[PDB]
Amino acid sequence: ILHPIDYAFNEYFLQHQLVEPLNNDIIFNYIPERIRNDVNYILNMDRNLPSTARYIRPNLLQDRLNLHDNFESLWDTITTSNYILARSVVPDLKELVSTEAQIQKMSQDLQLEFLTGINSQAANDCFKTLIAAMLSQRTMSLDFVTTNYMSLISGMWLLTVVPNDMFIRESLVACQLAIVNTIIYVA
Amino acid sequence: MDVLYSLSKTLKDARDKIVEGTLYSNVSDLIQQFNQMIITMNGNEFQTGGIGNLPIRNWNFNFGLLGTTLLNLDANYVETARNTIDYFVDFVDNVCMDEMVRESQRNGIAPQSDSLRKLSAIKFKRINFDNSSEYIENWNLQNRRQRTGFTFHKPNIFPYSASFTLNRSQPAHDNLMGTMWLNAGSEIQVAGFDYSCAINAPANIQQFEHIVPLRRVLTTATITLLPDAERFSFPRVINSADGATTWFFNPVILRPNNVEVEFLLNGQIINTYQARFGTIVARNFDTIRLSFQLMRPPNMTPAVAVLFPNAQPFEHHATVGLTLRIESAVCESVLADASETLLANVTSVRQEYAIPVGPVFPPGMNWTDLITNYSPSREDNLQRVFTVASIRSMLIK
Amino acid sequence: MDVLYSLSKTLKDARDKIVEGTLYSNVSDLIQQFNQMIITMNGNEFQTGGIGNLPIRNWNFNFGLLGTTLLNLDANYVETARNTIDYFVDFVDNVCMDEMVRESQRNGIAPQSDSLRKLSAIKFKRINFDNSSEYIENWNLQNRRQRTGFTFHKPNIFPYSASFTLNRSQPAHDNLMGTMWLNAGSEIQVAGFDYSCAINAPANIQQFEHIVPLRRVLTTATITLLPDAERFSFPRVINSADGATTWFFNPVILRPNNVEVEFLLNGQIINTYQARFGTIVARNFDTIRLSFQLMRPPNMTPAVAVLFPNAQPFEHHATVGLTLRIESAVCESVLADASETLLANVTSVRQEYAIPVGPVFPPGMNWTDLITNYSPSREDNLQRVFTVASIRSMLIK
Amino acid sequence: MDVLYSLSKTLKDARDKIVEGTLYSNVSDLIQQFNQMIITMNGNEFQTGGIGNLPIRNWNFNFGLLGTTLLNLDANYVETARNTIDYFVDFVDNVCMDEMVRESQRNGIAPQSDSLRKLSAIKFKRINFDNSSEYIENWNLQNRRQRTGFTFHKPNIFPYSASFTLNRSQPAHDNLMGTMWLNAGSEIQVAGFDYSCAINAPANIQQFEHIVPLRRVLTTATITLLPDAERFSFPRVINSADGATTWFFNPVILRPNNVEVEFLLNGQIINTYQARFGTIVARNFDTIRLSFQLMRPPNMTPAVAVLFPNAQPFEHHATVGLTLRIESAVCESVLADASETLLANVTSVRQEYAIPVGPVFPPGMNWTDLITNYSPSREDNLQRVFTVASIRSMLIK
Amino acid sequence: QFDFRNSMHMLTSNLTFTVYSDLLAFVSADTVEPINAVAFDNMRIMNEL
Amino acid sequence: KKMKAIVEDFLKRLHIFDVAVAPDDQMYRLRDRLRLLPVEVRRLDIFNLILMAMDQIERASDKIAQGVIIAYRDMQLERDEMYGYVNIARNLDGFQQI
Ligand SMILES: [Zn+2]
Repeated sequence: ILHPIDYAFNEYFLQHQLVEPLNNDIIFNYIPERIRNDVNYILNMDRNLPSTARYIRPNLLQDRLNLHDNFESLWDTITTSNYILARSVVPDLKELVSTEAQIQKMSQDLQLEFLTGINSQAANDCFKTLIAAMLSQRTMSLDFVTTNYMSLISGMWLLTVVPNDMFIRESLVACQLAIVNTIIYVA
Repeated sequence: MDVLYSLSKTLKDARDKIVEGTLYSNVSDLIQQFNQMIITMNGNEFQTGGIGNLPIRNWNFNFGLLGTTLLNLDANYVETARNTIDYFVDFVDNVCMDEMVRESQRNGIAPQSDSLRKLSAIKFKRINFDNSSEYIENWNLQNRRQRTGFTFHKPNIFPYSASFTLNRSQPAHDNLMGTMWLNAGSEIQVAGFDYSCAINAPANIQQFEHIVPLRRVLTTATITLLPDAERFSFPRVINSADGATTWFFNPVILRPNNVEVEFLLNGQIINTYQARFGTIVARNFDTIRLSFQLMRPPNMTPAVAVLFPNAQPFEHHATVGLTLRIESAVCESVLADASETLLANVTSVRQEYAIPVGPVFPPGMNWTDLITNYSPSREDNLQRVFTVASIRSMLIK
Repeated sequence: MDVLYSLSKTLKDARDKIVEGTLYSNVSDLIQQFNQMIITMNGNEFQTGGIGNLPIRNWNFNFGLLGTTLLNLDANYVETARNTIDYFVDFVDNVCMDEMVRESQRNGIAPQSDSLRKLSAIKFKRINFDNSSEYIENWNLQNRRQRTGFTFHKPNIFPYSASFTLNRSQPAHDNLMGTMWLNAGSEIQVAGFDYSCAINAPANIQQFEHIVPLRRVLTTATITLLPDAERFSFPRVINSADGATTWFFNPVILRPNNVEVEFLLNGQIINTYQARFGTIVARNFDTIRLSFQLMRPPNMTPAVAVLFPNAQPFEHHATVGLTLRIESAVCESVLADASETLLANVTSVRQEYAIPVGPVFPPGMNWTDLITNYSPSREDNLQRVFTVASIRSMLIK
Repeated sequence: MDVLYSLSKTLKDARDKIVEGTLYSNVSDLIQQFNQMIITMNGNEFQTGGIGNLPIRNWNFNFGLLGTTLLNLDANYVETARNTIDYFVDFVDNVCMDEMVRESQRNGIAPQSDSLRKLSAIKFKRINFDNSSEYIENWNLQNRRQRTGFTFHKPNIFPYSASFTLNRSQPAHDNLMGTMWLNAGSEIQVAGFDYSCAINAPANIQQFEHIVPLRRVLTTATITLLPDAERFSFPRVINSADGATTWFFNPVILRPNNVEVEFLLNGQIINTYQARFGTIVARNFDTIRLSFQLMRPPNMTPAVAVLFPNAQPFEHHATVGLTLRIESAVCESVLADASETLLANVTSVRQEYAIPVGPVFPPGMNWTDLITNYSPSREDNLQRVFTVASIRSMLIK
Repeated sequence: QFDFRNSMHMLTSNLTFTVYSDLLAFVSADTVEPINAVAFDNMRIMNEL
Repeated sequence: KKMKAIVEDFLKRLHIFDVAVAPDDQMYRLRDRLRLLPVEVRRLDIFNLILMAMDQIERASDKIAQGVIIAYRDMQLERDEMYGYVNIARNLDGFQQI
């Protein structure tokens, strides 16, 4: 027994519920496709879903405000947050080369009549920074000392493997100019 | 008029779309429009009829809105909607008939019935919805003062005329030269005849002209021009110009020579076709001028030569004709064509309810008289009644 | 039938409105309708054909839904939609052909194909959508026992009939009085002839009448009436009433006199026009009575007086004719007209698949016989097949 | 083409639906489409014209999006929308004219104007709305190479040709026998005549045949077949075959005997009708073969025996005939017809702006020549220009 | 005014169901031994061992 | 009604933004872009319910009236079930409205 208006509200609620049937097929499709096809991960549906199982599917419509167009501050914050999350989820490297042995060989080869900042902490930090910056599309600037031609040698590989649009243009041109004018044109 | 069209359009859409089992997402917007119409019409009182035999009717609106919370409509919803739809359709029907049956010599384009005058008010402007039919969109364009156009298939642009003109004549009608014509609906049949077959004419060629002016300019017209007037190719006994006596016409058909068809606008040749039959296009014209010659055959086999002697006794009369049919056209003003039923609807309503003859239209909505004397007031009233007829036909069948 | 129409309408909307690049707000509701159609049809098996040479085809429905998370739909969306649209269009095609190639003496309105019988189930009712077409509108109306109306451009209402009546005759067939007529489609063409030119008739006037009864009541019809019958104005050699001999008809045309064209409804005169030609309106009628007179010309020039002697030999035979064309009309029942192609589609399907002649329709869908004997069962079956043919044409050419 | 059609459709909906007082829910989707169009078209520059007398025009787009924050539209909203709509409508008009007045020998289906080529880019695909119209639907189907179909009322498929063939003849033209036909638009009138009236023919029967091959395949065509050729049943003086003299034709009409109408595809009889007149159906054909006979009446009254002697002085010449009208048909290719106005629109634009004769279409868009030599390139260009003309007609009337 | 006939309705729903949220607790995922983990080209990611 | 409050609540509930710092032009751009998006179907349907029934809810209210006609003339009190005699006007017909 309801007023017509109350009945309208309740009827709308009853007729437009957000719950939908859930099955192993829906769960499997919810798993990202690339992960499903990757042979490194074995996925099994070891659970039985009764017929009376429901779920509310997320609303994953792509952004309607286009915060990447003319929202510099908001986009900077968004990219920073995604970068933090990606850093959290990137794995940690294991059994790196012995830092002391590598430092000793580098010092012997370079014969510095440079080796500062080389260690496992820095290696892991760089791994995470690269992967997370690529995931979040955070622009990453390059910090280096032009006198450290070893750092420039490493930056050669950096630029080879990391797309050039991931670096702020000034930093990219600085690194490339240092490389050319201290190694390549000189050689 | 826009409000009336919106009412009829809403009711037609409700009839078409509110059906059992249909998703409410299919008719959400329609039901919003229907509720808006009900809200706007509630609490208002209307009167229709009172002219001729059309009964005086009173309309009151105290309806309840329609539900908006089902996922799929059910039978209950359809019946609840239909009960209101019937009353609204009846109201629209009677308002349309009341508007059709009326006319005004001054400001014929404005509403004439009191119901439509009331709907002209600002309070009812909330009922507008859509204006997508040909006649309503032309109405709106005309009010906005832009170019309008109605596309007609076989437009009745020629007032019915059937007559002849004799350039050479005698009391005995034994030796005649002239033309005969029928201009009817969307066709012109003209036939120039000479009894002597141009025996004594200069260069044995007789020239014939026929000018048909139109009451309105036709644009982008497709026309069929054919070289024979089949209506004037058999023996006939016609009555003299003054009706005193009767004369005989025993035609023998020759090919029309030097056929020229000119379509003129403001007295200047816009299109011109020479010795070309079949489908032609007249882009913009208000007069059709047809010129054609009877040329005596320079060479005749004996059977042909025996027909045309050089003395008075003439038993066969050389005739050359043209037939011109306007298949399609576009006109700024409303007309009657072979495809639409608006003239039929208006005339049928007036005849059914025995409307006394008014100060504008001819008796019985005689299209021949109307298009003969197509005046500004007549055009305005005719467009108004045709628009109302289209609005009514959206609902009544 | 409504479910079949809705399947076709949603498929047409999908094939028109699902085009790459279009905003999703333009197809939100359409995609809701399409997904509901897919969900309802899924898990169903239909069988079509098996009559005549129509192939026996099986239809299993298992399709995924269309996506909803997209702003502007792209090539992937269009491809995935069109793959399903093709199958659904083919299924609708075959269902419609199966329906068209069948007839039933009893319950000709009820679905005949087992596929349409299945679709009549209440489970499929959720796909109803909007019944906006003229034929589906009339289908619903006649289901509810409401007024139906079909607008026709020159409807095919007169069964073909080319004949002549001889009110006066003898074996020599040299002194004949009577009428000739051709009724066909939308044109009546009648011509009363008298070989004696009413020399010995009271007041020198011969009366001719022509009654054409329609099988259905036409409403709001525009009619073009002309005062000559060009078909019976040239010399003829006609075989006698019993085929024993042949008689010669050498006409000379006079204007019809005291023309009266009256349109009657159940014997009552609804409309009447006296000596008026051009465009006229018949508001509601089912019989046409054309009365005219051959009046011997009171005054004649010698070239005419020669034609009509007092004695027997009548070389020239006086003839007065009328031509009547129903340009446009409205009918409660279904008919064949010039513009529409429903009769053509039904006949084409039946001929293509060599459907044996059933009990209801005449062989080869002969329209002359179908309209000469337009029984209620024939009307029911014809309306069903025409409605399904329009549904089919909504998707297929 | 699809994008241009979408622009025209969006503007037509804007003019129809954006009216004062209308509920915003009646327009919301259209407003989203309109703002999408404004966003896409902003910042682009277009140039139209420069061919013939068509003025050069430059178009720049910088418009603000229409609001979306009202319940009912007021005067402000309509006024703001109207200026944008007017500019866009003028732009669409000029683009359509510029595309219509152009043609190409190679790739005639491809866009020819700079504006339409620009619109064919990928940045403009965001405006597609809905391709509901028949011509755009067939355009998309032909691009996908699915089966297209255009429905025509009285299609213009027979190039105008009036001619005659003489199987028997002599210099004096006293004892001719043969056929005499007019093919024009949608009508074929063929008369077979014999001056001797089959006095010496085998079995007193003279056979007549007439073959009309169509340029394109017609489908599901409704035909009207009648047993006389009214056009060829009155006395005529006709130029001889080589034009060096004239002969006399004085017909007397008999019923055609053993009439057989065949509608043939690829030389195979698809439809055959024997001695059946009135409405008939041809489901699929590309040639029409009319066969008939003049049978000397076995029994004659004196008035006929006099007409038909044994010797050479034949004064009356026996004639049989047939008339065949294509009331409505379907064709995969585009054609001119009575009802539509696309050919008239194209020809009108070309004549108005004095477009020079190009390498594809005949001068003045002469339909007779075009259909006579309807090459694949002409079909492509004609479909392109007709589709553009339809797009234009959606806005211009 | 209160009208019983116009106020009495019949509300229909489901008898019972369970609504889940994680949607991936039903997926049991293991990883191949890291040494022999292949890249997109089906060769070991680190093949210098 | 300041849509800046709505935009601030939006950014706050996004949970990654320090709303106090967002520049002003970007806040107004965000408002402008939000004003252009179509409403979600469930929320819009609920709003339609409320907008169609709000007139009736307000009329049903007991602590407020819809207006007062003055009319400066002797008008007979109407007789109603809810109360013997009242100055109930059921419509403002025939009076200029302010
Ligand atoms: Zn026609």
